[PDB]
Amino acid sequence: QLLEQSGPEVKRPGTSVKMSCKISGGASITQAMSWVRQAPGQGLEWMGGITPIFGTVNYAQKILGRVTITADEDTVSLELSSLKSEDTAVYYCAREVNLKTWNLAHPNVFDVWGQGTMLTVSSASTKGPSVFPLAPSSKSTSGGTAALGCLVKDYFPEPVTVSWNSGALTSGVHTFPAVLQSSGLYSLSSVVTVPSSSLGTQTYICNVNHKPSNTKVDKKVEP
Amino acid sequence: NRTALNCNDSLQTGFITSLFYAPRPCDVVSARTVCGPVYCFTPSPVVVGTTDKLGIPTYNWGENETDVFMLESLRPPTGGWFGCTWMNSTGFTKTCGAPGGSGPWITPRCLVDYPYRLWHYPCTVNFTLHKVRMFVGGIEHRFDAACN
Amino acid sequence: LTLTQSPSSLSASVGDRVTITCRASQSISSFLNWYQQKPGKAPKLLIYAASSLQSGVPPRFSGSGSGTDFTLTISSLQPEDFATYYCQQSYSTPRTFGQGTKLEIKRTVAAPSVFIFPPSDEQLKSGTASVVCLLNNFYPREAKVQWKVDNALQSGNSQESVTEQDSKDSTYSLSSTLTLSKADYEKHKVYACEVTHQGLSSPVTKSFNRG
Ligand SMILES: *[C@@H]1O[C@H](CO)[C@@H](O[C@@H]2O[C@H](CO)[C@@H](O)[C@H](O)[C@H]2NC(C)=O)[C@H](O)[C@H]1NC(C)=O
Ligand SMILES: *[C@@H]1O[C@H](CO)[C@@H](O)[C@H](O)[C@H]1NC(C)=O
Repeated sequence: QLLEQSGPEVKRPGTSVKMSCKISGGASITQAMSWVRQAPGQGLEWMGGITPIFGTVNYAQKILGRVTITADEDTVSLELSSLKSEDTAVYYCAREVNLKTWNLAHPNVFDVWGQGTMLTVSSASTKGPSVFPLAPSSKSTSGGTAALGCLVKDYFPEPVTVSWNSGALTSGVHTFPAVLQSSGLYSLSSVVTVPSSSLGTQTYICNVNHKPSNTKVDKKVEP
Repeated sequence: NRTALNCNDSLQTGFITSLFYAPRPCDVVSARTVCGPVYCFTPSPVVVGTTDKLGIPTYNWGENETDVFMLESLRPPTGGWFGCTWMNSTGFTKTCGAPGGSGPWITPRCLVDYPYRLWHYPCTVNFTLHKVRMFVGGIEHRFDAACN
Repeated sequence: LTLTQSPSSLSASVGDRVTITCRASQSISSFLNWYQQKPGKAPKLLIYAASSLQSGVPPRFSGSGSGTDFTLTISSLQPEDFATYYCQQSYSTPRTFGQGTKLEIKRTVAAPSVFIFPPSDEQLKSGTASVVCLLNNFYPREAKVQWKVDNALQSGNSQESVTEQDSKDSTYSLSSTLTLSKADYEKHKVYACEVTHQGLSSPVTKSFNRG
């Protein structure tokens, strides 16, 4: 039903990476699985697929020399060797199924997708971000609505995920795309509009995650 | 390739994982509605593979519409008790047989043992096996029977 | 086989009927599937077998075609339909996708709400000052944002970022961040953000004084 994928990776050119994908439950791997990669700002591209009953594995012609797809009882993995900058992409696992007959021997549609694992191939140094409050004040409240947020500055590489109140606050949240600063580091803001009358009683915490630097921060934003 | 593998488990029950890891008259059944082995029970258990309408074996894993199981061809020519069992698409155990029980029930208390018995009949794990040797229609049959 | 989608970009209003075509370089029978990808998320299956609607997909989505030419139809566009759409063939041995069709949504003019954020005291201790101006839920995308420091027009020290089109009201939001050193930030008092937009009869200005 649901697919879990391993976290984002930052790798120097020439090394190898192994990305994995789990069923995120008590279930074992039965259906055919495939890996689809998406370069940033680009389209979907099939790389390879594995069929557990046959054990067979297919690959794309462009990467046949340096990609291997393995599976066990509950985990499908994808390994890329001799990594290069063009391998920077998000990598999806997708369960391939036959929705007409549910025959294990002829899968022909990707019905369930993992949320993606982003890979960055770069020689630059990983750097964790600083998190600053964007506090609501008279200058951040117009009429009955108040604005507040978090500034996430100076990190590398992509991506950084931010939630609010551990995911319970989503309505009216804008997590912008990152800008590329002149220093080569990324910078990011995430804001939310809330009622101005509630600033004294409500609690707003942004949860910033940057896994490549093991940065995990919960910052309370107060007026 | 002789085994039908049409297994929809949208209810997430898990009958497919146990395959890889650890009434009605027996006439013709469509492979597209079958998941896993099809065991026909003469006095002993027999495995039936996918064929076309003439009896020629097919190797399409039961995907095509023409793939069927010839259950009547497995009926003993002498006319003894007979039945077949299998699992259908959504993970339910199906049986066929004459008005001995329906599928593998020689006795309302006993059941013919076969490799996928615990897959098709999980409620008979605690049953006791009895080695049985008998002649039915001039043919010796050696098999085990799981009873209460 | 090769899949080519037409068009690559699409613009329509809520309630419009839209179609997207996929053209296969050779016959793929009916092993054509459609996927919807909203920004930052995994693709989502809409149509399998070129014409079968997936369980849980709204009925306004429909597919048709066979052989080499295929079509995805949205009978009545909705704000949530803002996404990129891909066709995928599962006939040959290497699975392939179409280039993808980006679907933008047109709506009425909506003026931005403007908010300004001074730098936090935490950041000022570190030696840098970031002043954030926010434009919230506006349409269309074109918006002019100017920074004024002690009434002097600024240039070369700000970066803009725009959200994707919202899935409920089809609007955009923008952030313009003025980055000054700690020293330069203390040299001035009035920090202003002047916003020009089609929905604003006059340039709205939000400002604060340091302190
Ligand atoms: C697989 O076997 C099950 C066994 O019951 C079938 O489920 C029955 O479907 C009929 C359809 O009219 C219902 O009226 C019954 O109530 C169902 N039985 C149970 C116990 O739920 C199922 O239809 C079979 N699959 C196919 C494709 O025929
Ligand atoms: C299981 O698959 C069959 C054939 O694809 C389909 O008819 C049936 O509706 C599916 N089960 C459910 C609960 O929809």
